Formats: sequence, structure tokens, C-alpha cells
Amino acid sequence: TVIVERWWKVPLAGEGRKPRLHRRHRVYKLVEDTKHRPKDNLELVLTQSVEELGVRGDLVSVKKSVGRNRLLPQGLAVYASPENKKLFEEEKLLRQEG
Amino acid sequence: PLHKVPVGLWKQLRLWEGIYSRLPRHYLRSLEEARTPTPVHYRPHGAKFKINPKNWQRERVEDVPIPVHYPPESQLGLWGGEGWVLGHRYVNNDKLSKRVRKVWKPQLFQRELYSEILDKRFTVTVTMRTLDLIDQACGFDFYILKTPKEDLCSKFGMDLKRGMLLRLARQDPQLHPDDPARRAAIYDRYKAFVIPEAEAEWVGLTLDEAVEKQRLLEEKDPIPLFKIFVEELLGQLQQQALSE
Amino acid sequence: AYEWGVRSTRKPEPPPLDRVYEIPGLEPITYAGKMHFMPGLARPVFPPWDPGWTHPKFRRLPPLHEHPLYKDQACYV
Amino acid sequence: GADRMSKWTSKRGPRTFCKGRGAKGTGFHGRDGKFVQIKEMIPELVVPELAGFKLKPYVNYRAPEGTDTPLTAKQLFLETAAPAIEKDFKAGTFDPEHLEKYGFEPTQEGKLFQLYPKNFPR
Amino acid sequence: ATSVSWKSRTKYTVMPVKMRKSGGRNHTGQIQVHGIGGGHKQRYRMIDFLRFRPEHESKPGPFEEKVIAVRYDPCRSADIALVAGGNRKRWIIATENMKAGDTVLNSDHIGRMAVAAREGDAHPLGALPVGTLINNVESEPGRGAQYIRAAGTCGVLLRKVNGTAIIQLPSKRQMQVLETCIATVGRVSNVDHNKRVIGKAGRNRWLGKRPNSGLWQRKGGWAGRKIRPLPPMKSYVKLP
Amino acid sequence: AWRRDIFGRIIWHKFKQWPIPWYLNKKYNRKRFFAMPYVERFVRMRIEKQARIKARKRSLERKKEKFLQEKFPHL
RNA sequence: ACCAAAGCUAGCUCAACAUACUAAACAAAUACAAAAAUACACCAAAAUAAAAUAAAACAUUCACCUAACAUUAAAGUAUAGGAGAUAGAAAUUUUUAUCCUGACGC
RNA sequence: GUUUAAAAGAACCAACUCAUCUAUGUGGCAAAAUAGUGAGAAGACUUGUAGGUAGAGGUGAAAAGCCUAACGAGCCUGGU
RNA sequence: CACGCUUACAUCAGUAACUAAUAAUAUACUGAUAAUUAACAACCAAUAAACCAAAACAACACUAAAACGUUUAUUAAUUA
RNA sequence: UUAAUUAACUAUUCCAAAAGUUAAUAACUUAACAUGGACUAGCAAUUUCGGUU
Ligand SMILES: [Mg+2]
Ligand SMILES: [Mg+2]
Ligand SMILES: [Mg+2]
Ligand SMILES: [Mg+2]
Ligand SMILES: [Mg+2]
Ligand SMILES: [Mg+2]
Ligand SMILES: [Mg+2]
Ligand SMILES: [Mg+2]
Ligand SMILES: [Mg+2]
Ligand SMILES: [Mg+2]
Ligand SMILES: [Mg+2]
Ligand SMILES: [Mg+2]
Ligand SMILES: [Mg+2]
Ligand SMILES: [Mg+2]
Ligand SMILES: [Mg+2]
Ligand SMILES: [Mg+2]
Ligand SMILES: [Mg+2]
Ligand SMILES: [Mg+2]
Ligand SMILES: [Mg+2]
Ligand SMILES: [Mg+2]
Ligand SMILES: [Mg+2]
Ligand SMILES: [Mg+2]
Ligand SMILES: [Mg+2]
Ligand SMILES: [Mg+2]
Ligand SMILES: [Mg+2]
Ligand SMILES: [Mg+2]
Ligand SMILES: [Mg+2]
Ligand SMILES: [Mg+2]
Ligand SMILES: [Mg+2]
Ligand SMILES: [Mg+2]
Ligand SMILES: [Mg+2]
Ligand SMILES: [Mg+2]
Ligand SMILES: [Mg+2]
Ligand SMILES: [Mg+2]
Ligand SMILES: [Mg+2]
Ligand SMILES: [Mg+2]
Ligand SMILES: [Mg+2]
Repeated sequence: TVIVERWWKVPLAGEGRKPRLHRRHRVYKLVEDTKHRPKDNLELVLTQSVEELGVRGDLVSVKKSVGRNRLLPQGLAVYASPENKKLFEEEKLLRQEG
Repeated sequence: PLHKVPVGLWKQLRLWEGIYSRLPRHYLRSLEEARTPTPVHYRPHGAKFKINPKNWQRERVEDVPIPVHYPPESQLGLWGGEGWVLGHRYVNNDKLSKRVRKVWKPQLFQRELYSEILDKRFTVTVTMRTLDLIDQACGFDFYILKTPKEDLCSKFGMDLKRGMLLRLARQDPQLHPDDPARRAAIYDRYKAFVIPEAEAEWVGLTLDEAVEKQRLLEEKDPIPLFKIFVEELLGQLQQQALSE
Repeated sequence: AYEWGVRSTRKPEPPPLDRVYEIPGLEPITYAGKMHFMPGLARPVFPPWDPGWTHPKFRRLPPLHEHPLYKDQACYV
Repeated sequence: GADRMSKWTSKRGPRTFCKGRGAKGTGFHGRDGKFVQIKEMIPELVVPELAGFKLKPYVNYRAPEGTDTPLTAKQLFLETAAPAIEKDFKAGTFDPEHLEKYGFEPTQEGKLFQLYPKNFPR
Repeated sequence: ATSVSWKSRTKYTVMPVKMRKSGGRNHTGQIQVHGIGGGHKQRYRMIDFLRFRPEHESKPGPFEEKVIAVRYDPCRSADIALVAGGNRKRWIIATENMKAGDTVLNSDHIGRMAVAAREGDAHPLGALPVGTLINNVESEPGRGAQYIRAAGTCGVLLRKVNGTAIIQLPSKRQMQVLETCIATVGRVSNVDHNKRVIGKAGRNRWLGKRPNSGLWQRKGGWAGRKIRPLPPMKSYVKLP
Repeated sequence: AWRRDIFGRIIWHKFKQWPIPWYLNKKYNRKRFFAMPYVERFVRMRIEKQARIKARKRSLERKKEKFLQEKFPHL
């Protein structure tokens, strides 16, 4: 994904009308490149016992490549959303008792 | 000689007239509404007013969406709502230099994505922003059901949405005839996007497809006039019998 | 080996089915009702057309093994 | 050079171009290259007997004409099927499930000269 | 419009089929190769470059065939030879001393003993002596003799190490392949093709070579006697 | 059937008798019944031309009525 | 005296209203080489606007340039400009229905 | 047709294909002709029908030739 | 005869004028009436196999390797 | 073209992206495609040829 910005400013139109663009308004400057920024980490909760990451029921941050190629398609981990986090929380609550 | 109605409303008049009017009102309103898509390439600004760094006064700044082009090959995949950016640039980042036309294209990837509701692996040409939107929505079907048409901008995505909505509304046992418990568990975690059947089959349809479906639903053979004549004769005979 | 067929002169493979045909439990909207092509609609796959009444001249040729004189031992005529 | 206003006919073309003037085909090409005519495609002109037919191509000038009354479906029904249907309803034998005896036909492919596909020329 | 190729023939045919030459014209219609066209009417003789090809899959053992006749071929520089084996005939590229009424062997059995290298023999490279002259070599086992075919041209087997054959091509370059690549032993027929003398400008028009353009172009940096080192050995063995 | 040919016009296309269905006929398959994105301009042009013809015919009738009224003051 | 000149009509142009916008004809044939009744298919395609002008030149730029929001004002203001030629808002204001439509247009 | 064991990109010379030289013609027979006179004439040959290569190009045995009578780059329309 | 123009073709009548680059009259104008008749020509089988071996009087040859074809088995509506 | 601005495309190379491989944050490869940013050359794109003599 590329991020571009206009050189010449566009005159305003605040009455719900579309801005009156011109030929020179097509001059774009590449102000940011998303593929060049430092990539973030993907946090996932394991549903099985992985040798590399850890035991079942653990939240770990792995790189997006492995997170999308190994854990999710094979069912080794699920998303870190609260809907799936509540299940792990109740599983831990039931496990730590007996 | 002038047009009484301008050309800007001829499409709206053609929609309000013809067979287009016989379409369901929910689909008509879904096509009428014009929601601005999410900023995918241009970076928007927060506040509506801004202090001019040169003039030191308040001025209203309005966001102008940058026109993007979607090739027909984007409709066969899920590019997350982006496409080809056609524009101009100044070489060497200097205004006084020449003007050069440029076509920025997204980095395409041949990826296979598995869906839970349909239980099939589709080889869809998605991009890094598509994968990031998927991981942000925490689910392929979650992303499909949450992102609207104006954000998808993909006929393939609209077809996926319509199919999974029809499945959720009909409670199709064909999902897992062997595991009804698993079928119910899959259906329960998507109960926030339940849409009735009267509208679940009119979301991922274009104008021509909707017109064709309405034509197929309204297509009936002409009733022979013998039936109408026999009905009128029976009515007259009943009236003559009751008037005696 | 080297196959004596050329991709440009061979019969082309039918185009890939539209993305509406990969949606389980959904009937695609095609142009089979209007009996003519229109852009934007799906590609209707038609069943094998069977000429219920046998026409002599415009029918396909029956296979070799269908004939009653078809035998397993090849004869060198 | 050439013309574009006159109609493109069979005489303004080469030997390899032989377009028919509009006649209807009556057969196909055989085996040895000849033309095999089919007796089922040729129009069999069904002409009746005009010997005992007492009618002339002209009418008497003293004969009066009639008011222009186009025959319509309702009048045809009232003349043909209305009496039988009314009699059956008065007798109590009317059946809305079967109306074939009054002249109504469910489909057209049953008889020879169907109406909607228009199998007969004239 | 776009032109259609003449090569629509899936079945193999011993009889020469007709061909439609096209002078420097691609499927579009523009001239892409200068100096081709206006040639004599020529047929096309189908050549089976896969030498070791059994007739029936029931008996895949090495097989012997007999040469019928060695004829001239207008498509290539070498002379063709019709050879019949079993119930089918085929055109192959005749070697130097291949005459009418000769015996040709086609084998793929690799053995610890070296096999006597004849001219008609077609054995894998691993079973041939380390100093032989071969031609019509292959790239992969079962791919086809894409390499040397010209009249008089012949490569030389150099060494065999770790189950891998090394040959030297007419361009003095080394080619490393697997020992299962079937090749024909000996030199290609018509070794006097380079010694020929075109008598007049008419023979070029007969063969289909239009003359060069007359635009006098000054020589650039490309011209000159460039003494380049020998390129590295080209290997086809996909090492893990 | 009411068809819309490539010329943007609406025609009453009749049906012909065929021994094969519509999806197997070479002569009928390569016929196009739809409007291209370049035909709307010509459709609008024809609409404008017809509107102009009707307008000038109306003006002619109006002026002729005026002329007749000025010629015969029988009112 | 020949050659000759003169008529006032066919009709158009500009607008306002306006049903709400590809007229009538479509018996048969009409995207085979159109007006040819008749056989196992194939059908479809997009990718920025350019310059001729000005800046007495010409490279950055050059209103409209076949994309709707109209009108009275803000205002030719803030701003954008080889800071040159030129371009150019917005916030915020005004707009009361119908008939009275024909022509100091040929 | 003739010379030649020759169908030898041989030679004389017809139909045929080009156009060397001169004379008429220059709003002429003709927007490139006629007459006389020349070269090739079994081949790198002429020609009938039909298809393709399209102008930021096509093509070119380079003349910066030809691309429907004006080609240092065709014609029409639009910008105009 | 093939390609191309469509009636300019044939009979009667007239040419004061229109067309012939001029008169006569008339295949080149005007009006009317009739016309080219198929055996010649156009359209007028596939499905797989057997099929290497030139045309030049073609006996047999050279190189530039050469257009032009039958038989077999299954289906080709059967009737001026 | 040894003039001034430098395109698109094609052959180089590099980096980023993606696919991945090894071990207790580290090192390495890219078959056909393939995006963005830099490098070398062709194909080349626009413009001009100061004045008194
Ligand atoms: Mg305002
Ligand atoms: Mg003309
Ligand atoms: Mg003709
Ligand atoms: Mg003719
Ligand atoms: Mg007959
Ligand atoms: Mg050869
Ligand atoms: Mg060759
Ligand atoms: Mg040379
Ligand atoms: Mg030279
Ligand atoms: Mg310019
Ligand atoms: Mg200027
Ligand atoms: Mg000036
Ligand atoms: Mg401009
Ligand atoms: Mg500045
Ligand atoms: Mg200045
Ligand atoms: Mg000679
Ligand atoms: Mg001279
Ligand atoms: Mg002469
Ligand atoms: Mg003289
Ligand atoms: Mg001579
Ligand atoms: Mg000479
Ligand atoms: Mg001779
Ligand atoms: Mg130029
Ligand atoms: Mg050129
Ligand atoms: Mg020169
Ligand atoms: Mg010169
Ligand atoms: Mg010209
Ligand atoms: Mg003429
Ligand atoms: Mg005269
Ligand atoms: Mg006459
Ligand atoms: Mg320079
Ligand atoms: Mg230049
Ligand atoms: Mg420019
Ligand atoms: Mg220039
Ligand atoms: Mg100067
Ligand atoms: Mg001077
Ligand atoms: Mg001087």
C-alpha cells in the first residue's frame, strides 16, 4: 500500500458539494510507503502444545509470516479477540481448581 | 430547446421508472446510499479546522478523496479496497523540474484463505493490506461481514458476503451433517450479523443482476383469455342465481 | 519426450468458471433466461444437449467398441 | 468507384457468389454432389373443388353491406362455448378442473397446427 | 488479424507433411526477423529426437532396428534416415557412416562394463567410454535431444564422476548432465556442409535468405576481436 | 422480444426456427444484444435531435396558426 | 429589343411552459459479402487526457476545456503562483406559486 | 524459335517486363503520353485472385524511396 | 472466358433542342415495348488407418527436395 | 549529439516486500509471475540555436 499526497492545495467546498478538481491536482508525492515501515508483531493464543512457542493456553507474539502460514491454517492458534479470550480464561479458571 | 430534467438525474429517473422500481425497497435504498469509503491511500487529517503556519489564523481544511482505479482483475480477488493510483509526479522531488505520469500498483500475492462458514479454501489474489485487515478483524468471515460494499469494492467479496449471509439465515445443514454440534457452534459465533431471508439475497448483487433476478421472479406465461371468460361467465351465473 | 501438439493451434481450454460458482448453496444469476449474452452476468453451464429424436446426418459418430463386430483380438487387414 | 445506393444482388457479384432471390429451399445436397429434393418441404397446394361451388368473384351491387364489427374473443366465446357451459352449470355438471370438452386446449404441442408456434404458413 | 500456425499435427506421420513458411512475421504481422522469406516450396519431415522410445510398454527392453534409406532433408543441414522397428517407422538423424541396410541398437541399460561404441548405437552416457564422440545429446532423462544436431557437428565425452556425465560441445563449452541422458555415438552425416561454395546469389534466394539492408551503419563498441574467457560449465543436475 | 442492439436502439427482434438450442448456434452466438459504454453519447444525441425536430415542428404549427389568425379576422 | 430585374411564401433562430426524452413505419428478410428461412456453441476488454494559446521565448504553470448545484453578497477576499503570466475559494447571507410568450430576429 | 552433353542466375531474338538516348508533345493522346532507338527475356523472372504488416508507425537489395496523383513523413474530424 | 459497370443490349417511333466535342443518323440521346431459358459455372462428407521415393513426352536423373491421390471399416435424411 | 531538462519500455545490479531454511536476538537462497525505491546503457520524450554587423 502506497500513501500519496497532493502538491497543489484543493479549494474548499463545505456545502456538501464535490471538490472542483483540476488537471494539476493529479500531481502526487509519495509521502509514505507501508511496505517499508517496520512490521509489527501478531499476538495469538495457542490451542495446542507447540514446541517453539509454548504450552497450550498461552499468548505469544510471533511474526506475521509464521502467524499467517503456520498457526492459523493448521489450527495451532486462534485470534486474540476477547470472544476467544473468555474461553481461555474460563478454561484456566477450571484448570487451576482441579 | 433545453432538457426539462438535467442529465444528472436521468439515472435516478430510470431507477424510479421501468422495472427498476419493482425492486425491493431495501435494495433500492442500499443502492441509493453513498457512503464514503475508508481512506486507503490518502492519509486523512483529524480536525476540521487548522492554524495556518504562515498566516497564524484558523481555516477550514476539508479532506479530498484521491481517485483510485480498480482494474477488472481486482474483482476476481480481495485487494482490501485498493487499486491502481494513476497520477503525476515531479522527478527529483523538485517542483521546477518536469512532470511525469506514474501508475502505482499494489503488490499482489497468490494466497489461499480458508473460510469457516463455507468450509472451502479459495485461492484469492490478496495483498498485505488485505491480510492486515483480516488479522485486525480476527477472522476472514468476520472481515467480510463487517466491511461494507464501499470498503470491499470487490464483486468476489460481495458474493462471499451474500453467500454466507444466506447460509446463516437459512441454517443450512449441509455445512456439517456429521457434526451438528460443530455446525451450531460455528453459527452461534456469527449471530450478530443475522439478516432475514427477505434481504439476505440482495446485498451482493449489481444493478444488472438485480434486474435479471427480478425479471426471472416476475416472468409468468400469459393467462389464456378463455380462463378470464369462464370466470366472468361463472360470476354472472352466480349473480343470476343469487338474484332469484 | 516432445509432444507434437502446439498450444496455439489446439482447442483452447474453456475459461475458468466465474467466482459465483464457488459459493456453496447459491444459484448464480446467468443470462440463460434471456437466451443471449449480456456483460456483467455469470457464465451459464449447460447440460449435455441430448437430441431425444435420433437424426442421421447431424449426430455424433458412435464409438468403435459399440459396434457388434468389435473384437478384442486385433486383425491385420 | 463502385456504387453504394443500389441493392447488393446476385448479379453484381463474382461466380463464387450466388445468393438466392428469396425462394424457400426444398432439400439438401446428396452423396455424389447432386441435389436431393424432399417432398415434405415442397408446399402441397391444397385446392378444393370449385365445380359445385355457387359463388362468384363479385357481388350484386344492390346487395346491402354491414356495419364494421371486428370479431373478438369475447364474442367468439359467447357464440361457441357459452351455451354449453351455461347448460352444464344449470344442470350441475360443471367442472373447473376439466374444460377440454368446451374447446379449450391446455397445450399446443398435442395437435398438428398449433397456434403460438404457428406451424402452418397460411 | 492474427495468423495461425501450420504445425497442427498431433499424430506422428512418416510421410512428409506440407508447411507454410513465414518470413520474419510473428502472429501479429510485423517483421521481427530480418532476412527471411521468398523461398522455395518445402515439405516438413517429422523427426523423433527421442531415440529410445519403445513401441509397446509391455517389453521396455533394449531394441534393434534396421535402416531403410538415408535421404536428404531440406529443413535442417543434416541428412535424415528412415528406420523401421517393430510395426512402426520413424525418421532419425543419420550418423556419418550410416548407409542403407544397416543395424541400429537403442539401449538404456547401464552396466559396470563399457559397451562397444558403434555409430548407430544409442546408449546412455554412463555406459559409454570416457573418450568417445557423440551427438544428439539430451538435457534430462526423457526430455528430448534438443542439443547438437547440425551436419558434421559432434560433442566429446570428457569424464563421469559421482553418477554424472560431462560433455564438451562444439562451442568448446562443458555441459554437466545425468548419465541416463540417451545420446547417439559418432558424428552427424554430411560432414562437408561447411566446405560448400554458394555459386551465385540465386542459391540464397532459393534457400530463403533475403539480402541485408543497405543502410551504412558505423561500427560501434560491439565490433572488434573480443578475447573472452571460457564461460563456466553449464550444469543441469538439480543438486539438493 | 424487445432487444437492445449495440446501436443503443430498442428493436422488436423476432425469433427464427432452429433445430439446435440458442447456446449452440454459430450464427446466433456471435450476435450482440447490449449497449456499449460508448453508445450512450449517440443515444443522447439522437434524443436531442428528435427533441429539436419536435420543437421546431411545434413552433412551425404555432406560427402558422398565428398567420391564419392574422389573415382571417373572423373572430 | 434581347439578355434581363421585382415580388411572398416555403421555412428557420432565439427563448418560457411542457408531457417527463432513441418520432412514424416495422406483412416477410435483415452483423454469410445486410435485407439470403433452415445445424453441435463459444462469448468478451479496460490502462489520467494532450496540444495548438499565454508568460511577447520556453522547460515549472497557462480560466472552460463535454465530470451538476442554482441566484443575490462576502470577492476578485484569504490563499495558490519560474511569487511571473495567471488561478482562486470557503465560513457566513438573499431568492414567493401559477396564467398573463412571443419576437424594436430574416 | 536457334546455338548448345545444358533449364549454364550462358548467348541471338519473339510474346512479355523495364525504361538508355533523341525528337514531338508542355492547359498535350496523357495531372507523365506518342514515335524512333534501347536492356532483360528458363529466372535474384513477370502476372491473375485472395489475406497480412498503419503513421510516436508500416515497409524499404538506404533513394531519407513508397504508404490511393503534394510523404523530411498519409487522409478525415475534433481541439479550431 | 475470369475480374469490373449494371440494360448503356434487341424492336418501333423522333431528333426543333438535349448526348455524340461537327453534319448525316443513332451502339452512346428521348418515349414505348420486349429480353438473358442449362448440360457451362457457383454451393455441392466427415470419422481412423495403409500410405517416404517429384513434375521437366519421363526410360531415369540433378538439387533449390518440389502444388496436383486412391483404398479400407462406421455413420452421408433417399423421393421426378 | 560532447546542447539543457529527463520520461515510459527493455537488458544489468542493489535494497525493501513475500516464500522460506538453520541453530541456541543471529547467518543464508530466490523456478515462473511479481510491487515500491535507487544504479548502469539502448530505445528515446520536450525545447532552443542572443544582438550591432
Ligand atoms: Mg457559498
Ligand atoms: Mg462513390
Ligand atoms: Mg453476380
Ligand atoms: Mg460477372
Ligand atoms: Mg432435381
Ligand atoms: Mg536441407
Ligand atoms: Mg531453413
Ligand atoms: Mg551481410
Ligand atoms: Mg553495406
Ligand atoms: Mg506544444
Ligand atoms: Mg510563450
Ligand atoms: Mg504576441
Ligand atoms: Mg490545457
Ligand atoms: Mg514557494
Ligand atoms: Mg520576466
Ligand atoms: Mg540469359
Ligand atoms: Mg542516360
Ligand atoms: Mg517506347
Ligand atoms: Mg526516324
Ligand atoms: Mg537483348
Ligand atoms: Mg548482355
Ligand atoms: Mg526458351
Ligand atoms: Mg517531435
Ligand atoms: Mg519510420
Ligand atoms: Mg545514401
Ligand atoms: Mg541525401
Ligand atoms: Mg497524397
Ligand atoms: Mg462508369
Ligand atoms: Mg448535335
Ligand atoms: Mg436507347
Ligand atoms: Mg548533455
Ligand atoms: Mg530528439
Ligand atoms: Mg510538454
Ligand atoms: Mg527534436
Ligand atoms: Mg541566430
Ligand atoms: Mg543579426
Ligand atoms: Mg557583414
